[PDB]
Formats: sequence, C-alpha cells, structure tokens
Amino acid sequence: KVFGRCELAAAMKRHGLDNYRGYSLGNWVCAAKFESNFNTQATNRNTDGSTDYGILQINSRWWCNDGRTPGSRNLCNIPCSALLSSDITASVNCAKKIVSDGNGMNAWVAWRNRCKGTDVQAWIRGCRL
Ligand SMILES: Nc1cccc(O)c1
Ligand SMILES: Nc1cccc(O)c1
Ligand SMILES: [Cl-]
Ligand SMILES: [Cl-]
Ligand SMILES: [Cl-]
Ligand SMILES: [Cl-]
Ligand SMILES: [Cl-]
Ligand code: NA
Ligand code: NA
Repeated sequence: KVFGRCELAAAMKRHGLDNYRGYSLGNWVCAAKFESNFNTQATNRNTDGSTDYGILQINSRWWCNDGRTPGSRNLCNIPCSALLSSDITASVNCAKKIVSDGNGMNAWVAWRNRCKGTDVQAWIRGCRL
C-alpha cells in the first residue's frame, strides 16, 4: 500500500505513535517518507546482507526473521514479511520496541539525517487528526 501523508499520519496516531517515547507524530511521518516513500512493500538489501522491510524499513539483523540473515536475531518476534502488510500494526508495534531500545529514533538513519532538527510538524499540517 502506498499511503498518503495525512492518511499515514492518521493511521500512526490510531496506532499510538503520537508522542510515543516523546516523539511527536510528524517525526514518524517524516521518517516513513524518507525510509520507504510511504510504501508498505518497500524492501532493501543492506551491505551486511540483512534487509530492511516496510514503511519504516525495519532490519532483519535484529528485529525480524527473514530466514536469510545468518547470525541475526528476531527481537520483534515476527516474520519480516509481516512488516509489508497494508495494515501497519506489525510495523508500529515493532517500531515501538526499536525506539525504546536506548537510541530513540536515531535507530533510523534517515530520521537522524533528514528529520531530526527540522520542522517535523510540517508533515502533519493540514491533516484531520
Ligand atoms: N551465533 C548466532 C547468533 C545469532 C543467531 C544464530 O543462529 C547464531
Ligand atoms: N537542538 C535541536 C533542535 C530541534 C530538534 C532537536 O532534536 C534538537
Ligand atoms: Cl508527501
Ligand atoms: Cl535468518
Ligand atoms: Cl493501517
Ligand atoms: Cl529518546
Ligand atoms: Cl509533529
Ligand atoms: Na516536539
Ligand atoms: Na533476523
């Protein structure tokens, strides 16, 4: 599914991301935009052989099982394919674990490089929430 901006903001709010661990909604929308272009089916192989999955590009080295990342863990205890659904529940639930792991949203390199320090509220302007 390719979400619209506001459509995603609303879905993320319904799933509890707004101000989760202190991160306002626009942080999550901005991160999704630059991670996946708002596409739940995005997959991208990393240099270490892991793959990133879904709207928040969650990585198989640590977070999910894809059966092809030797020596990895599955800390969200989910198949990586769950993270590609049109329903964002699994991605949101795993993102909550990731952002609680000690480095906050810095776990998403794109957030750190593209959203942190910027006016992220822009990403939810205009939306019915
Ligand atoms: N050593 C190790 C670490 C994680 C996963 C596995 O299958 C092996
Ligand atoms: N100093 C500064 C300004 C905006 C956001 C942030 O994370 C830090
Ligand atoms: Cl957009
Ligand atoms: Cl694996
Ligand atoms: Cl959804
Ligand atoms: Cl934090
Ligand atoms: Cl915001
Ligand atoms: Na804020
Ligand atoms: Na894994």
